[PDB]
Amino acid sequence: DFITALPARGLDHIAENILSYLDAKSLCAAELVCKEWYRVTSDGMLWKKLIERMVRTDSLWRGLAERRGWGQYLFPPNSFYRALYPKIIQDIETIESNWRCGRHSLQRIHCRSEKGVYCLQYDDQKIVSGLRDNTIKIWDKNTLECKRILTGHTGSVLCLQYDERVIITGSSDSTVRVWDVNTGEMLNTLIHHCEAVLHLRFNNGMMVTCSKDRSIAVWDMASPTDITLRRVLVGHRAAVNVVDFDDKYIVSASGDRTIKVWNTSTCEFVRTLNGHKRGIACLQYRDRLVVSGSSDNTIRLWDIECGACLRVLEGHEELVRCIRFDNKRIVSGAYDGKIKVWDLVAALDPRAPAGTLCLRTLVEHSGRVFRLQFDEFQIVSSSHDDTILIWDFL
Amino acid sequence: ALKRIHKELNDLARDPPAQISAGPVGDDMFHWQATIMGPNDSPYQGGVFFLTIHFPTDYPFKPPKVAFTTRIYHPNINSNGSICLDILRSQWSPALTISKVLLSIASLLDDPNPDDPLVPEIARIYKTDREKYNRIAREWTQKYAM
Amino acid sequence: SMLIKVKTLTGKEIEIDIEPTDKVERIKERVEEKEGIPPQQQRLIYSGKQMNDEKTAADYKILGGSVLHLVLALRGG
Amino acid sequence: PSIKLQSSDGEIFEVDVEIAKQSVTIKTMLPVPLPNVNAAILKKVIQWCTHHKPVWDQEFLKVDQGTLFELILAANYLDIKGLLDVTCKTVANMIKGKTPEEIRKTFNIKNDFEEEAQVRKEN
Amino acid sequence: IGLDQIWDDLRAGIQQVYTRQSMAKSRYMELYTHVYNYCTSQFVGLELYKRLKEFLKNYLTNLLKDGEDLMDESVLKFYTQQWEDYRFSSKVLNGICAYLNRHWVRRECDEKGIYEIYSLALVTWRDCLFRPLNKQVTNAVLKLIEKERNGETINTRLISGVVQSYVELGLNEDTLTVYKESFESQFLADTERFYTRESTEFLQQNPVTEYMKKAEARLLEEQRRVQVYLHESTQDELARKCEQVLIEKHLEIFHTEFQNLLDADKNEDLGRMYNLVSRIQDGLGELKKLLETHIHNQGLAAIEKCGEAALNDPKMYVQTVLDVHKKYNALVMSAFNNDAGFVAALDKACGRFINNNAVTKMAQSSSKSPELLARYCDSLLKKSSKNPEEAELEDTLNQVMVVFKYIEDKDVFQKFYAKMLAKRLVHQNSASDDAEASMISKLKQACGFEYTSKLQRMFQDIGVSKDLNEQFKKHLTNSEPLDLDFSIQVLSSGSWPFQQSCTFALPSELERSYQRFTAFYASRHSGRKLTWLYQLSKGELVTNCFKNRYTLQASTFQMAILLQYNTEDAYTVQQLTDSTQIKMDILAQVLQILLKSKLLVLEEVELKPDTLIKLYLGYKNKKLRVNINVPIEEDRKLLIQAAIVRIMKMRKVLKHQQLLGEVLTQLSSRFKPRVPVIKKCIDILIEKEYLERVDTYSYLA
Amino acid sequence: CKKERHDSG
Amino acid sequence: KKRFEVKKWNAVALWAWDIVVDNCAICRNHIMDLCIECQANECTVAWGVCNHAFHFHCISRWLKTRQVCPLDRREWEFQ
Amino acid sequence: MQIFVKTLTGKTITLEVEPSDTIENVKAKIQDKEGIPPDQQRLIFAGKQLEDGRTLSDYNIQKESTLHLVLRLRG
Ligand SMILES: [Zn+2]
Ligand SMILES: [Zn+2]
Ligand SMILES: [Zn+2]
Repeated sequence: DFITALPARGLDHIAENILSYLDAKSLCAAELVCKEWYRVTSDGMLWKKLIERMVRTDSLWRGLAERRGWGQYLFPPNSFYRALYPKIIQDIETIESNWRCGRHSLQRIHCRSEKGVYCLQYDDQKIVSGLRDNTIKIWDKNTLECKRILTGHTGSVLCLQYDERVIITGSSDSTVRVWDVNTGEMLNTLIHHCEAVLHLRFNNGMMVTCSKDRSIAVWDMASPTDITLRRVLVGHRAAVNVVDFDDKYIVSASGDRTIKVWNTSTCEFVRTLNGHKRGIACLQYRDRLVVSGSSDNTIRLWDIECGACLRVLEGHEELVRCIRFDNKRIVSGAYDGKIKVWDLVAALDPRAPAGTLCLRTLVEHSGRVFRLQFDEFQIVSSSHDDTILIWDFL
Repeated sequence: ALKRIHKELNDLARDPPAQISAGPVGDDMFHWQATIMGPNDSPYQGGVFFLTIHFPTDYPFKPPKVAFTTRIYHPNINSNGSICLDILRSQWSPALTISKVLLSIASLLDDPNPDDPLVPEIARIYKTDREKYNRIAREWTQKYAM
Repeated sequence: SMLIKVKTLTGKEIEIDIEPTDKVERIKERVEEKEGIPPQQQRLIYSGKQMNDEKTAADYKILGGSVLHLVLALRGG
Repeated sequence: PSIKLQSSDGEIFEVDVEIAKQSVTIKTMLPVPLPNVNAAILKKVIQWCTHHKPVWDQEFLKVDQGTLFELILAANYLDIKGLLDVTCKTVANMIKGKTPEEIRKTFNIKNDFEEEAQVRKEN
Repeated sequence: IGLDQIWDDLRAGIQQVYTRQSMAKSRYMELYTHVYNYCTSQFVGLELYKRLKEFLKNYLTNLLKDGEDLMDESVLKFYTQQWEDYRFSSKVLNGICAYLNRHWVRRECDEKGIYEIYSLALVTWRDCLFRPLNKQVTNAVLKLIEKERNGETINTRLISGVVQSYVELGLNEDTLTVYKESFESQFLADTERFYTRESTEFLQQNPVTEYMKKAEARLLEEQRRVQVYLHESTQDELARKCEQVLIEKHLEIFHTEFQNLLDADKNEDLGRMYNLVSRIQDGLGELKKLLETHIHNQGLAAIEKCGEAALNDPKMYVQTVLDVHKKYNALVMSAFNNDAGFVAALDKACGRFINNNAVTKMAQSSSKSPELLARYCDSLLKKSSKNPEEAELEDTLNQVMVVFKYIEDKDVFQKFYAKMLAKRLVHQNSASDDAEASMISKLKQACGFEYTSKLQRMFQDIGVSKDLNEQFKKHLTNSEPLDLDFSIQVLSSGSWPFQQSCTFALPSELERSYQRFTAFYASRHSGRKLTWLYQLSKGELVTNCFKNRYTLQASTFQMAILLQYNTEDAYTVQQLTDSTQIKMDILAQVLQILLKSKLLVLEEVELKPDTLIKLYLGYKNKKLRVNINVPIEEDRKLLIQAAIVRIMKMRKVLKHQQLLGEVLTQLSSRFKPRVPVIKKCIDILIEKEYLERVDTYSYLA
Repeated sequence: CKKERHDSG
Repeated sequence: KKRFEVKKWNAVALWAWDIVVDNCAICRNHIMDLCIECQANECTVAWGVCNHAFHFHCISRWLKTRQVCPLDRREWEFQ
Repeated sequence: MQIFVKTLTGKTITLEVEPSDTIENVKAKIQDKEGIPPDQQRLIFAGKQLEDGRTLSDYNIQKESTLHLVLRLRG
């Protein structure tokens, strides 16, 4: 009898270490073994440590702890945790169930209640959106009040991306502007493209931009005011609509019905994914997986290594404008107001049937959803009308 | 039409005007970026307005597209930074060169043409309150040009 | 090695001598040692590009006689 | 270099420095007397340390619970993290996935639990 | 179980370890087993930690009592030895209680009242320093540091020990907090006072030159000391305080001695003065000012020694200016470390000197300096009797480039150099085309290509002229004979600075010559307009009227008169004018230049408009081919406005007079402004809403 | 001078 | 006897055009110089009532686009 | 005094005028010296239009200065 001999000789920490390697069910089973085992689990805050470990290794649990509020007590009679764990599991189950059932709140925007957002990005504090009136609006994530307005772009602000220090936007006036996310003073202006900039991405000090001029430009960002063009990628015969990248490859989707994969190392043409009947409007590349939404009303999933069409998704009655995905689902938005939520785990499996992939079709609005970003708890979208829609699932 | 453009650049690099400066962006000799310094004794005092010039294939016989890059307050310039010089739309002449078009725009910066304007919401205030306009344009200049 | 001219708004052509591999910061400083404007209220413009305080004077393709324009930025911090 | 470890009984063992320094206790100590670790467990830990200078660890631990417990004590007294971590993970594996009664039958534990009903209703 | 026996045994073992006894390791392992079993019964083992702390406290109290109230010198060695032994004992003790240590540190959830074993020993020792020996040891080490006044050889280790102790004794929380404050403050104040006294005394019976060396040596010594036995953190602070208090108070004396040092050629002293003032922050102002003023004075004085024969000799002028600049440049480069600020002072000095030279006053025009420079460059490039070497020519050309870089009105120099180059090319006086090309390229790389544009055009044009002359001479093989050797340098009227001011008569012979040239020229250009220039044409003549067949090189004028004498030589000035059509202001000069020899005489001389000029036969010259061809109101306001806004944004709160004084001190270095100008500028800035009038001028956002 | 799907991207 | 004859004579002369450079307002080149589109390989000069002249290949294209003088808005006609 | 004016043909010329002549006279001189009617003329100096009904002194134009000649424009 280890659990009883170990603490008998003063090795309580060893016994607790032994019990810490158990899961939820095994832990309750051990708690129901004997009085001494129960005393060890109680005295050692075994349940609390279990919840802490879960929060440390799972995003869903983390998000729930920060949104629901019970995370405040993490990192207290030791009974609150043992009784809280079942409630947390219950909440997670309710979350996934309503995700597959279609429940929401649809919190509207609280400002003058007046439109035309082309790109949107949010966090837990603000919502940055690139309007069509040549301005950038920053809203509050909690009160939804229009916090600030950044002006200075000559044309319409098409795309944008920000981090904890700057806000890089690409407008229709063929210019890229670097703003200060804290204060809002225009820190830099890049004049290198001959036509409207359609998309841009940046991370780890490097950036990539694609404009209607059928060209791609990579930039080395040494500071918000020190950006230098490194190379000019050519090869596309049409307007490059979307461009994404990582440390391995850079994917470019243009209106020429093809996908191009170049090597980030020295901009080397690696592969070319073909199969789309029309131009590609949106795409996301991550974890060596590419998901593209084109004009053929279908969503194509591919493996960056082989470039094989793992699966084509049908059902969209219009052009798939934007699409996003995570480790669990794939949320897509086409012209007709129809937010289609698909399962990713079931899609990556070649044995699943096509009919069992489309989870739900949320239809509450009708305008062309231009942008939509989601996480494990909500979906923020923007279309022609209906300035901003928040799809909360809790 | 590359020889003419090269000669124009040579002239700009030899006899530069008072408040005009235009140079190529990168390797594309057909895409230049110019600058216009706000003329003195005007609401645009001490301001630098960036432009963007794009030369067509038959530039010597076709006006080049010129567009403002920094927002401004003027009855002949909308928010999109589009300019309405009749010498740029139909009355273009092969004699006019970049150093001339930029100077013409600079002159237009001071003397606006309220008659047949591009932004009525501004031309109205100009023809009615020539005082408030002097303050609004100044504020915008301090917000973008400066 | 070469000689440039920093034309101000009035017209006074401040002749300055620089090195083909100098830094715009040095060019901005030489002006005060000849005109009096600190390097915090200077915006050197050449060929339509606001000269950056880091790129070397060669990155702008500057040669002798190249006239730079100087516009004072009263605020300038 | 070789360090001389004198077990509790009196047996001596020669172990290389590169491996003997793995245990912080011996490292801080520098024959080396181990009044709480005998030659048997000493030979076992020496073999484990040399092999660790898993499947092998499982076979090395495919021993009764008595020797396992003694190994636990020796690892603690010698303060050898690696050995302690692997042995603890093994006991954990030996606990998980069974009903309470099955647990008692696994470690030959007698249920000492109203009390049983109280803990059953509360869990 | 029982603890009394095992605990007392462990205590006895520990007591034996505190003293370097070096007992059998078996006892060490036994003690480890004792502490291991003791932490077996958060409450387990607390008694052990408490006993350890109590024993440590008792031992330290006894030790301090043994070594309490000792002399200010033995206390140092005492504390050093005790600290060393205590550190060793605590280290081994931590190694013994390692088990208990690890347990506690990983159980109590740090963030109760326990820290660690080694840390506990240190914190406990921080009760034998604070109250019992904090002052004593510090004052002792300070007394030794000061004892270094005579260079005595201290232990050099008795101090390092105390320093390492103070450092390790740092806040044992979760670090030089307790060390820096105490040791630093004391050391800093003491060394500061010591240096003040030493400097004040040394300056009473010694010169500044020697004090500079003593100061430098002191700085190096203090920098090395704090780097050997003191901590490395106090290296920056101490050095700053020392260099500040040792130079600040004597900065004025440094200023005063700088002038006298500049007078003589004392480079070493200048270099050391710079190294010492450069170490301080913003102290080079007056130094740069003095250097500039002295260079200017030296320049003017050096040029005064040659102003009597300077306006007539360029060589000496350029050489003098070159020598002054070369010497000061070498000085600023070697002694002043080629500082980026001093070179500017030398620049302003050389500029003002070359533009306000005393020689300029003798000409009443500030354009005499570029003129002399051009004349010198021409003399260097001219084809003299001898030809200088290549390397020497290139070097002198570079020097000329330097003096040129310092000119103010480069346009006047361009015009002068252009005229000289033209006169050289036409008269075929160029020394070597390579030299001219190198000079042109140098001017190009110096002041761009626009300046050199005209010069290069002139060069290419002379070449084209030579080619055209060859073509015309080649077409002459046909039926078109010429009774004279003809040639011509057709230049392009677009670059040459030549103009037409003659309107000659074109004699009968030159009539046929010119007609034939035009006839041939009607084959390359249509809008051709040969604006003939006769005040440049050369001329060679032969005469048989004299005793021999003399030869004489002349111009078109002399040739005109000589050929006009082919009839009745009893001709007057009016008769000659009847066929020459030359302006008075130039005709009179022509007749004079002609008679400025024995070829044409009268029947200091005073020519008359009616005097006759008959043929002169009694002309007996001792030579042949005798050459008779004898030749900011707005800038002020702008700077004021910029300075005003700068000061305003700097303080944000001031008054009118205060603002005036501030702008006056920030602008004085440039020039002297006026108060009404400052007031008007303030109003101007008010028009742009840059500042306001508080309901007194305050900064505006 | 006088005058002379909204998805630009 | 009276032999006053010149043997060698060297003079200088500045050549110029008829009135002005008449710089072609199209290619900024010289009228006598070869046309610009003519250089990258018959290029005569054409005039207007305004006394304005350009190359034939230049004014021809400008006319093809608009029958108006480039230096002034009046009509165009040759000589 | 004298002023400098740059014509549309790239070439540069100078005019001998005093600070008393009117702008209309200046344009007339530019026309006779170049050959462009005044209706299609626009004088710019320091980035400012030169009104016809005025005189050089009204704009503070010193000697040796430069004037740019451009075509006519409107809204
Ligand atoms: Zn032409
Ligand atoms: Zn041609
Ligand atoms: Zn015409």
